[PDB]
Amino acid sequence: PPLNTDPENLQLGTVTVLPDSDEAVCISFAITRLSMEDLQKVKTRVDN
Amino acid sequence: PPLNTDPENLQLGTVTVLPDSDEAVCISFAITRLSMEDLQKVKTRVDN
Amino acid sequence: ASETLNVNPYNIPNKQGVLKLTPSEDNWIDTENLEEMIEFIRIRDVSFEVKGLNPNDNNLYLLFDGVRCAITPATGYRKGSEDGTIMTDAKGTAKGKFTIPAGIRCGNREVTLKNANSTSATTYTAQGRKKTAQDIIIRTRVTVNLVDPLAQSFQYDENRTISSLGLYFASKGDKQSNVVIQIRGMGDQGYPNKTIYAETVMNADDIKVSNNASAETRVYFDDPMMAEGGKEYAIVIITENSDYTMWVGTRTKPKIDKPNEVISGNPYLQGVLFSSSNASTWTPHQNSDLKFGIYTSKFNETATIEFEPIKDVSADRIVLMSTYLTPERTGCTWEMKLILDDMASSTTFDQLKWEPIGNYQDLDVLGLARQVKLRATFESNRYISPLMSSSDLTFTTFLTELTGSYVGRAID
Amino acid sequence: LEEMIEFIRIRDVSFEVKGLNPNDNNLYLLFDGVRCAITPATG
Amino acid sequence: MSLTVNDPTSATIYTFMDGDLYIQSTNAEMDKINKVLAERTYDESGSYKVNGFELFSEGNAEDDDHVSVVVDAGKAYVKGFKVDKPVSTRISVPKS
Amino acid sequence: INFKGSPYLDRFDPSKDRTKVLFNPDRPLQQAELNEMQSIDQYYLKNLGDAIFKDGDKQSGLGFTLSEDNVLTVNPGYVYINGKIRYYDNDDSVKITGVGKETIGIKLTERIVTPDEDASLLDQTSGVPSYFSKGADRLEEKMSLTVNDPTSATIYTFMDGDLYIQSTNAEMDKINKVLAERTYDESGSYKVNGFELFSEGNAEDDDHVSVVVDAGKAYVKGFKVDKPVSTRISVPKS
Amino acid sequence: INFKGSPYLDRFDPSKDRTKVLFNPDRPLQQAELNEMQSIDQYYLKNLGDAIFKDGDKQSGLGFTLSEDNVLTVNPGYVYINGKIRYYDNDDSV
Amino acid sequence: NLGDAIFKDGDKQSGLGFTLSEDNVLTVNPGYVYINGKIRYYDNDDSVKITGVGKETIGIKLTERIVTPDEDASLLDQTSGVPSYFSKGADRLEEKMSLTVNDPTSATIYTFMDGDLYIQSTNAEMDKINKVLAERTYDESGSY
Repeated sequence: PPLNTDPENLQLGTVTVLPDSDEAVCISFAITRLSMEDLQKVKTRVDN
Repeated sequence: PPLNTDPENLQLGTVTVLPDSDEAVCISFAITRLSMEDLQKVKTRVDN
Repeated sequence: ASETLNVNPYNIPNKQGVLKLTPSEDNWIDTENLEEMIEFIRIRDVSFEVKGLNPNDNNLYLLFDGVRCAITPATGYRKGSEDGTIMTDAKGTAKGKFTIPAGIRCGNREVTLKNANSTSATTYTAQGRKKTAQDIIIRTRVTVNLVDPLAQSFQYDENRTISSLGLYFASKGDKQSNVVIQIRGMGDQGYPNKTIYAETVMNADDIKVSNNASAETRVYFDDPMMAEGGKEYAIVIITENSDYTMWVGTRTKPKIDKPNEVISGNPYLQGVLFSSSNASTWTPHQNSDLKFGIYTSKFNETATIEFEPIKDVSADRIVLMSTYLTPERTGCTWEMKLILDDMASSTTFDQLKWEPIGNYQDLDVLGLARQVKLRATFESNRYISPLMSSSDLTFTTFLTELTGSYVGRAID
Repeated sequence: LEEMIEFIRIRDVSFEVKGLNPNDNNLYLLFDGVRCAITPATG
Repeated sequence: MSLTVNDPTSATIYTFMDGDLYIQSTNAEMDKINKVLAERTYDESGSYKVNGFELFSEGNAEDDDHVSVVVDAGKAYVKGFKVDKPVSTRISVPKS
Repeated sequence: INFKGSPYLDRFDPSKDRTKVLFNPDRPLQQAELNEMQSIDQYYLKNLGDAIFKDGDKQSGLGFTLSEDNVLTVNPGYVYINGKIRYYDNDDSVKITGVGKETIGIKLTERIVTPDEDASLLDQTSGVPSYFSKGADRLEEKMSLTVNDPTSATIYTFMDGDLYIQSTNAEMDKINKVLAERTYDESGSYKVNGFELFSEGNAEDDDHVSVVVDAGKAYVKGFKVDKPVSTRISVPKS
Repeated sequence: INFKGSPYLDRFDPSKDRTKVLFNPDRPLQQAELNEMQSIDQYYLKNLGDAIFKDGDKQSGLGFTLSEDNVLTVNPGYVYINGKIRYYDNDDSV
Repeated sequence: NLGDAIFKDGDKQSGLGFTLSEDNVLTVNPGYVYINGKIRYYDNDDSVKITGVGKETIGIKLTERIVTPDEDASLLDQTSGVPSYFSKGADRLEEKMSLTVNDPTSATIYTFMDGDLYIQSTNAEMDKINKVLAERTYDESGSY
């Protein structure tokens, strides 16, 4: 799950390659600049 | 609205100069600076 | 000028021929089944030309948004040995049409007329709004190129719409190799950037030669390029071939016409020549420039864009989603003369007025149209005008249905 | 919100100007460019 | 030493467009550094608003075929470039 | 050189800071004075130029044409050396190895020049060697090229047959390194827009995810991040 | 004017990098050498200017009055011309 | 002409990192400077003392000479034996540097306030550049 240690490459999200297959899931912890993510959590709880 | 694209002149909206008159109205599709108007998209539905 | 210049003395290629899209853009709405971007680009056919490929270059397939399409050749052209592909003429010219695939997400897309023998690419464009959602859907694309070419930094000092250059050659190659002129910006090498600002293909058919730098070889682009003021552009003078030998001027040299007489430093110190064995080994000529002139659209201060009507329009609603830039000191008024299916028989555009319409916003007919004669009026200045694509262009219309329930879903 | 004041008051404002033309004339006071009314202090 | 005009191959100290000096670029560095910074500022934040500039009105009782538009003061690096416009705004535009 | 010794008599002293020679008429000619009057100025020149540049600082002309066997041609042009600018009128082209670094750099090549070698310098105002013709000799030092001598006037280094670095005009690159890093000092590893982590099967290679991605633009390390493309990159199925 | 002509003769060569003049003792002299000595210095001097400037690079003083008939009167100052920075000698208003 | 378009008198160039003292001697450490049209290697050891109160400016002063073959056996002719006819030809200009305190004529190379070297102009470039950048980081948006 998303807490990662590369300084050169960015913690966007996950592509999460499936069993026998290819596909994405990220219902998980995460990090973002100025937390635009948190600022979106506020908008999201205003959608709630 | 004349939907001007002058690459110096930024989209504020319209001063709708009134009939037989002079003044303003702004209900529009028109979008201002980088959608930071988001702050008020949020605060409006909170205020409802 | 003080001497010729062989444009690729390395004499080394990189085989990008030059593709054109017709249409090059879309405006549309789609029952593909927020007030979103236009989801998938509707599956639509684009006609094309490509130039300066191999002589009778063969199996040239096409990839749109980098997805494999099928070409149909235009006349003058065969299929490849492969099909969904073209074989050129001897200049590496090919022309035809192909279909924009399904699953092509809204936005700009890279169209890729190629085989291994030559590449070519250029961008299609597609952006605006639907009034009802489903899915947002975008994938985008990107465009650049390289050679062993000549290049020349040159500025413009005020904003002017370049219509063409003018240049002079000492000698030229064959009819099927070419110079391509690109125009580009500048990088922090001090050399050109890699960006395609403008492009044009120029074989020995296209090039004029003189012993005294006077054969006025005119570099016309397909649309113009706007050379802003206060800025160095560069010409990139793409070729595989040395035998395109232009006429440069250089620091304190005998001038070719009248060699008793000798040059400045750079002939045009508001510019810099370059030559490169990879489009990066660039010779910094703080000594030299092309002999050249440059020309712009000396626009008149307004225009009429008198459209042929849309007819049996039969739509109670309307949209403008045309597209253009109006620069500063320009304007793009948009109008119709609406004959209606609501209207009587003698009603004619002559009786109608230039009724204006707003872009990127809905509008009503309140009962059915039947002909829309249209005009956009431009307003302009001496050197610059609005620029509207004939495929950025929609005056869209709609009919509404007479019944269509909100059936809510079943409720436990 | 908690906010500054909707109006500056109609306060009386004395003034001095210097460095116009010798005995220059018709000198209108233009508060915010808007023509207001001078008390000419005679002399 | 001597002067010439309309010889561009002369040691061209200036050009005077329409008898304007065509420009006035008269520093070697601060000008060139602004041709970095305010330029990046356009690149990342073009013709945009930080604040103000909004679209109310006032009537032109001075020229009463016109509006005398009161529109707000305001700021941005507008066109990438250092904008604050503080003004007694009452601009003449036609009436409808 | 000990030009102080006759025939050349050259008495100049930079470290006295001698700055003119101050003569008398009716003269028998102790010509140290001339050798010296030239060299006087050339030291202050040297001082003033070497504040601006390193030996091998490239000015104009000076593109390159690396051959396939790896004789580096450098395209002729103006280059700085040791007080002064000199023209590399040579195309003098050197075998680089094409592996690791390659310290490309010049020697200015000393030759002393009598008119006795050079009859073009013997008195063409009368009978040619006609006696006046031994007025003076010269030094001459045309530039010549070297590689992996780092003590030569080093113009370039080539890495693995690349030119190792390509910001030719370079003073704006200090500014760039600075601004991109200011786009990092506040913060600078960010998605400005795009890039997010979707999926799509590679089916051509039906053994990978052909990861579907849109455009994005950004800064990372505060350096400009800009990949606008319709993307499908293979990583293996799980 | 060319000091390669007689009697001045100037047999200097910048393309060789002729670098220094090595004058010879108590000397009946080809004044032929002498133009060619300043010629040697003039190359390196010229190089250290012309690799760096443009002719008409202003360096001091040159603000202006346009005389309003259109006689431009630049208020004088320093300038580059080939090889060297020099005071521009005049306004020379035209 | 070319020096003055680039440099100003008293532009230091190398060395010079003070041998300042409690005695308020600054032995201005040998190094290059621009003075009177020319870059000049300063190679003296002249120790001048300051007071340690108020503004004090340290500056170099150059002084000129004519010097003659009477003073200089070096100006006595290698066409010849030294001590003879022919030999006593031309004299020489020379221009040498000296250290001075508060002299407005001197090319000022350090300035002091209450014994502080309160100045330190450590760059011509990145100094002048950040005097744009962190300052813009105050300005039309900033300062926080």
